[PDB]
Amino acid sequence: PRTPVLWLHGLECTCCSESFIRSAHPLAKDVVLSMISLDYDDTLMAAAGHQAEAILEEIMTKYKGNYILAVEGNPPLNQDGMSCIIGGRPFIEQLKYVAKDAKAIISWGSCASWGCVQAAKPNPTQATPVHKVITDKPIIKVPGCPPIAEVMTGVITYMLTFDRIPELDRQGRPKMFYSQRIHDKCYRRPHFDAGQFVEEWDDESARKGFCLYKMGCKGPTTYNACSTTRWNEGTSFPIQSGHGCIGCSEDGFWDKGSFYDRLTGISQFG
Amino acid sequence: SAYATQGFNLDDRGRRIVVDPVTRIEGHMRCEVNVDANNVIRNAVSTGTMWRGLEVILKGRDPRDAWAFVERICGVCTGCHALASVRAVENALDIRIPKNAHLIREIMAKTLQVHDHAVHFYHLHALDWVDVMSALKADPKRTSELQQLVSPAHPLSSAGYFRDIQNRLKRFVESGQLGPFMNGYWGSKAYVLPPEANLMAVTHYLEALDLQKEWVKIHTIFGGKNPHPNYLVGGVPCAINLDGIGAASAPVNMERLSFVKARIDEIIEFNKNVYVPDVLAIGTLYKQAGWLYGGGLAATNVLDYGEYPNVAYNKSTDQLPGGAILNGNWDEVFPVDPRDSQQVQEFVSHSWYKYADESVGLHPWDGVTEPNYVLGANTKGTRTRIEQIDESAKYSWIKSPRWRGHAMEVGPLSRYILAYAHARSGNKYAERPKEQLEYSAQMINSAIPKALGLPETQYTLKQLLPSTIGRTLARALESQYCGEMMHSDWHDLVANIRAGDTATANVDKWDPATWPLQAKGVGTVAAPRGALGHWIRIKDGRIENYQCVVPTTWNGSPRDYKGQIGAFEASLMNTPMVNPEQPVEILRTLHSFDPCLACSTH
Ligand code: NFU
Ligand code: SF4
Ligand code: F3S
Ligand SMILES: [Mg+2]
Repeated sequence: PRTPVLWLHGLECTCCSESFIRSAHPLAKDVVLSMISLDYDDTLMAAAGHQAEAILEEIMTKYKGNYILAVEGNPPLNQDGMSCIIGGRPFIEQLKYVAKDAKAIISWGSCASWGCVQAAKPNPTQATPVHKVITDKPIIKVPGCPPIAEVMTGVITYMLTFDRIPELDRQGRPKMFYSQRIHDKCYRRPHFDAGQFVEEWDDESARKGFCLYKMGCKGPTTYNACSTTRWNEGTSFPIQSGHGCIGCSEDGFWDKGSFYDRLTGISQFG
Repeated sequence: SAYATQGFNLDDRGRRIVVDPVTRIEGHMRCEVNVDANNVIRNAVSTGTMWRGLEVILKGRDPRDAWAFVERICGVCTGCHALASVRAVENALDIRIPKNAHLIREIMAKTLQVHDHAVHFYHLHALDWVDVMSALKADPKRTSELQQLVSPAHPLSSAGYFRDIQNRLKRFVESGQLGPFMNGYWGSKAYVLPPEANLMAVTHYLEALDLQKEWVKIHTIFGGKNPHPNYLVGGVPCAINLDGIGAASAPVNMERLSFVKARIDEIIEFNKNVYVPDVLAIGTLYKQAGWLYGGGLAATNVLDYGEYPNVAYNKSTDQLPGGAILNGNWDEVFPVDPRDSQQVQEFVSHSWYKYADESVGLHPWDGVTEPNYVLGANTKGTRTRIEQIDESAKYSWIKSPRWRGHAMEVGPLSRYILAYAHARSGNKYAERPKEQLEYSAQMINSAIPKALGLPETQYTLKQLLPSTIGRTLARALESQYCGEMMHSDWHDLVANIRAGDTATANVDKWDPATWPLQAKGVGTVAAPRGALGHWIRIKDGRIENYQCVVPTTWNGSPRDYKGQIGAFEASLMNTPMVNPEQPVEILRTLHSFDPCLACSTH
């Protein structure tokens, strides 16, 4: 009996669903066919409208306290909640309903974890992270915009294997993926340590792969697996391809000034 | 209430049907229709059911940062907004990017096209044409034989292979946990494929799911990650170094470029051997069943900005040449100018926003985004529990874009109709799309029917293209064309680098101290779903206004001040439903637009 997953979508750009299906180990195909039962998911599901809604009740009844609720995106509180409408009602109402009988809740990505782009100032919809509306259920934050594919499927794999949520840090993120800052293991670190920096795009330093700190890299304050696990089966990550980390796994990263403004007090990151 | 517009006779006196949520799209949509005594759709209402307010959030921020914000408009068409943004800012600040940056952006754009199109067809659209339960009844041997007729060059064709796939599907279904297939409309008479065709398609569904993750590694190389690769105002961040000292030292070296070429070659094989043949075969069989519905506005009014100039910054050389066609006159393509205040305008008469004067449409440089969620007095239900939306008032988070007041369809089909019209007018740059269309017509009319022992037909492109089948075909053809194009782009990039031009960024105007104190710019992109534009105003180094008009904004638009309907609503009109309580035909046609609702509303 494969564990049912009800995958809800709030205000979102769907980057988290898209990342999920990039997973190479394990393949998304194998997750859906062999590991979970993906019973409700707007992106992929055959049923629509009334037939789709009916699935929620059926699973919540048969598998009470034994399904995982995955949330992509987040609920808005402004516009009476109707800046995200599902089945003619506010998304927040669907979220609260399905959450109540979940065994565990996964907050996919920075949207569900922190608010992400729609929650950036002045947050016209009052988009709100899941843990600020659902306060009485086991939640795990898997932040990033989106998270790395293998991090997403890694979390699912752990939860299925062990029937437990993995060890979390104080911010509710899995330590197995979010214990390191990008800057800890970044391959450009030897340049940082030697004060070798890119100062303008495509300068000689950039062509030599010098550190991107002075171009605004937020690696030194950002927890994620990008510098080691890397992206799309270990092909690259933002810094390897020449752009500074913009801090996309961290709470409120859209409102920490320009992405191209360097962190102050460089000495504190040495 | 009933009225006529654009040759459609709207009537809301029939039975009301609601589809909410519409699934297998990106984002959130509600669709309502009315059907007559014979189950024919006589009214259709498109409601975008989400809004985030990116245009509001951008105000006051640094134009150099904008691309990263607007990229998060959509993770499916990931990067298309970033491209529009950097183009808009570069337009405003008079920045010319280096050739390598142009080519790398083009390669990234065309990679997105292929990934988006192929994933759409198989993983979002196919279940509207393909009955998975029927696939379980197929004979593996006859499936193998069908595969060899549909695509002789595809190597995965053995009876044993299809048998193995079928067996896993059966175990899956027999487990009692049907997952994404739960509560499906399987068995409906709306499904016309033979079992063998269904098994072939489901097989390719699984193949595509495994393969799509490889294609995007092109994004990862140039842009660090996918979804949401990085861009840069003034060029690209992926600096180039081929010397020995550039051995994994620089973002881009020859090894990285070789890797990219290998991915491109695989894409070209998939499009040619799997995607295009599948769509031709499925199209042919639904054509034979007489399902040529869903033309909507495609039969009259189509628009695209034009894209992919073989010579940078020279629009006459667009390889997907754009413009506007009206009234189904393919003999006259009007030029489209995104700078012209009288051309692209957005109304909000029936949208949840407010203007100073809502009797007029605003050009995006003068655009305004102020939310106004309010329901008409004839709504059934309440503000937070809608039973039946009131389309006489404001009924969507999507604005209503029009061109010189006309409602237009946008997307691959529009681009292919435009390319065909250009080609006939003597435009050589459109030769390849024309060739694709003529090839496809012959396959659908004659070649595939003969192969399958079916009657030959004699539909012209004029008759065949404006349809849900045509819309689906055009998307596949565009994927193929894009793969072919970026193959050439790769060669041009490598040639330029080896000639000694390694520049990837123009930083002359990177610092805001160099900017004009006021500026306006526009960037346009041929996004996977159609015509995308970003319009920016800059003042004292900050964003004064930022307005997006996005392909699904056009297609999914609600009615305008004149009461004209948009592409979604037009496409559903005049379509019979087998069972009003199963939205199979509604989904099939809506999905043929590849609706991106997060895009549409931003
Ligand atoms: N509509 C839309 Fe997107 Ni998610 C844009 N621009 C694209 O193809
Ligand atoms: S500042 Fe950024 S590029 Fe430099 S070593 Fe740290 S993480 Fe790497
Ligand atoms: S931008 Fe995000 S993808 Fe990793 S390198 Fe920084 S946390
Ligand atoms: Mg807009």
